[PDB]
Amino acid sequence: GGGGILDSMVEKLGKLQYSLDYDFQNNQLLVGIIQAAELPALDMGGTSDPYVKVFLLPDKKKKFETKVHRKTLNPVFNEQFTFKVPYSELGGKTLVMAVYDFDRFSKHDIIGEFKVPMNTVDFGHVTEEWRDLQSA
Repeated sequence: GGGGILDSMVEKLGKLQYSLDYDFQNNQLLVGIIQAAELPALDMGGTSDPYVKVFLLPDKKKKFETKVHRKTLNPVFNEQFTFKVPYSELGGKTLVMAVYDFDRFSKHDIIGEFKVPMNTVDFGHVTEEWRDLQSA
């Protein structure tokens, strides 16, 4: 501080709105990747090409991904994903949502991410919230 304290604050890397609900009838976790807001601008007044990867840890299965939305810092994804996992095995896992900037010719930069531990989720009601993207 003062600079040290400022440096510790959460950087403005945008926010993601998502929903989550466990379907006890079909025994699957339903995830809605709704929209992102205020993604950071690129240099020289440019915008990113955001998409979201959605997956469970420690599961090593291939991560799900939304479609890529071109040149926008405020994408509306409106996509749903399903994870076939019996409830009893869900409490030890962690749902990860990570927003990337698509590029055809170079490694895709990560914009930010956040994690939702299953043991923190309120099972029985649909979850819906905005989460600030965390650095790496």
